[PDB]
Amino acid sequence: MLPHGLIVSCQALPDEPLHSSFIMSKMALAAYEGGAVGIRANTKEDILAIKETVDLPVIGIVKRDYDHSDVFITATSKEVDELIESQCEVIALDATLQQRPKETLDELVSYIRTHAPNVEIMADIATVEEAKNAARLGFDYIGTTLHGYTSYTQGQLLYQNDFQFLKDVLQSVDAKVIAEGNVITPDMYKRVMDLGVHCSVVGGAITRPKEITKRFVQIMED
Amino acid sequence: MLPHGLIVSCQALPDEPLHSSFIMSKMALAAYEGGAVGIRANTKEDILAIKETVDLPVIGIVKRDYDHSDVFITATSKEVDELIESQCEVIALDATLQQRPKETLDELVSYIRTHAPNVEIMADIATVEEAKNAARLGFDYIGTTLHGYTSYTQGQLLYQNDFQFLKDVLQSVDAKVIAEGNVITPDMYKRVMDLGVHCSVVGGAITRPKEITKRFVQIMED
Ligand SMILES: *[C][C@](*)([N]C(*)(*)(C(*)(*)([O])C(*)(*)([O])C(*)(*)(*)([C]O(*)P([O])(=O)O*)O*)C(*)(*)(*)=O)=O*
Ligand SMILES: *[C][C@](*)([N][C]([C]=O)[C@@](*)([O])C(*)(*)([O])C(*)(*)(O*)[C](*)O(*)P(*)(*)(*)([O])(O*)=O*)=O*
Ligand SMILES: [Cl-]
Ligand SMILES: [Cl-]
Ligand SMILES: [Cl-]
Ligand SMILES: [Cl-]
Repeated sequence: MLPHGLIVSCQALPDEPLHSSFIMSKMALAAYEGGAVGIRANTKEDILAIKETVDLPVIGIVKRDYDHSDVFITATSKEVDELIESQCEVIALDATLQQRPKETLDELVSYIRTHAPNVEIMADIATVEEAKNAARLGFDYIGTTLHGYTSYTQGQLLYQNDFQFLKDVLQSVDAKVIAEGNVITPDMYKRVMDLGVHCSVVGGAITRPKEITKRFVQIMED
Repeated sequence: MLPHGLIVSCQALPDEPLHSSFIMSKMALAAYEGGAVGIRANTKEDILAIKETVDLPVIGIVKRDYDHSDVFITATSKEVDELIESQCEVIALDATLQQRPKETLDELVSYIRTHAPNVEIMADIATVEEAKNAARLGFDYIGTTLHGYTSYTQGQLLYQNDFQFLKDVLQSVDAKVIAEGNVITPDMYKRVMDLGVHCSVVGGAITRPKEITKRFVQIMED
C-alpha cells in the first residue's frame, strides 16, 4: 500500500526537455533521497528503470492518445497489460465516464482485478460524482488528478476556495483520497494533508524545472 | 553582458543522482523555455553541452577541491584555462580572502584579463569586506554565492533580517550585484530584485529535485 506522505510524479512526455526513462530514474532517486515515499511514473519503460533504482512503491500510468477519445490516462487493456508487465504496485487510470476507445471503465477495473489481483488501483477523477462512482467500483485510491483537465472542469484548480473541491471529495467517499494536480507549494501540501488526504502527488513543483522557472519569472510580471 | 532577470544554476556534482552534462543541458533548455535570461554551470563539459543547446549567456565555474585550501570555486589557472576553452561569457570564481592552492585571487584576475579579455568576471563572495575587495580588483559582477558557506560566516543566510546582508553589499559597491545562494522562493526573487540587484541566480529551488522534495517533507515535520 502507499504510505501517508509525499509521492513524487517523475514524468517528462515526448518533446519535454527531460524526456528519458534514464533521466526519470535519476529524478526518482533524487526524490527518494529527499524523503519521497512513492513515485508516480508514465510508461512501462520509465517504471522499469525507476524500479531498478529505488524500491519505492510506484503508481504506474500510460499516457497515450487514441483517435475518437479524450481519455489518455491508461485508456485501454493495452495500457493495462503494459502496466501489469511493469509490476508497478498501483495502476492509475482515468475514471471519468467519457467515451473510451475499447473497454469501459467497469470492464478495465474487472480486467485488473482478474489479471493482476495483487495490484491496487487508483482512480484519476475531475468531479465529486466521479469520485463517488470510483469508490463504489472498489478503487483503492481516488485522486484529484483530472480536476481542471477535462472540457467540463475548465478554469477549476484544486487550491481554489481553500481546497473546496478536495473537502467535497473527502466528505463524499470513505476510500483513500490522494491530492494530485496543482499541489504547487509546501504550504499547499501541508494544507491537503491537514484536510485528511491519505497522501499527495507532487509533479511540476519538483520535477518540471520549466514550470518552476515560470513561477519565478511570473512574480516579476505582476 | 548578463541581462536583468533570472539566471538558473544547472549544477549536479559527482555525488548527486542527476550528475550528467546531457541532463544539465536539458535543465538549461527547460530553464530557457520557462524564461531564464542566463545559465550558471559547472565544468567545461557541462558548459559546452549547454552552449550547443541554448544561446543564453553562461556563467562558468569549475568546482574542484584542492588539499591545503578551502577554495573550491575556480581555484587555480587550471580551472580558468578550462573555462576559457568553454567560451562561457562570464567566468565566476571564489573571491574570498582565503589562501588558494596556486595563484592568488589578484593574480588569477590579471590572468583572466590578459588571456580572455572579451570575458566578464564574477566574484563569489561571503562578506561585505570581500565585495569591496572584488570592486577594487575590477570584477564585472559581485555575487553573494558563498555567504554562510565559509568558516567565518557560519549561521548566516542571505534572506536573514529581510536581506540585510544583501542591502549592505548593495550599499558598499557600485558594481553589478547578483543575489546568489538561498534565493529559495519566487517571493525571495522578487524581494532581491526590488532591492536593486542586477540579476539573481537560483539553483536548488529549480534544478535540485532532492532539495525541493526536502522542503515539502520538512513542512510536515516542523
Ligand atoms: C492532467 C495531467 N496530469 C498528469 C501529470 O502530468 C501531472 O504532472 C501529475 C502531477 O500534477 P502536478 O500539478 O503536481 O504536476 O498529475 C498526471 O499524472 O495530465
Ligand atoms: C555555496 C555553493 N554554491 C554553489 C555555487 O555555484 C551552487 O551549488 C549553488 O547551487 C548556487 O550558487 C545557487 O545557490 P542555490 O542556493 O539557489 O542553490 O556551493
Ligand atoms: Cl520541465
Ligand atoms: Cl527572467
Ligand atoms: Cl565536450
Ligand atoms: Cl537533486
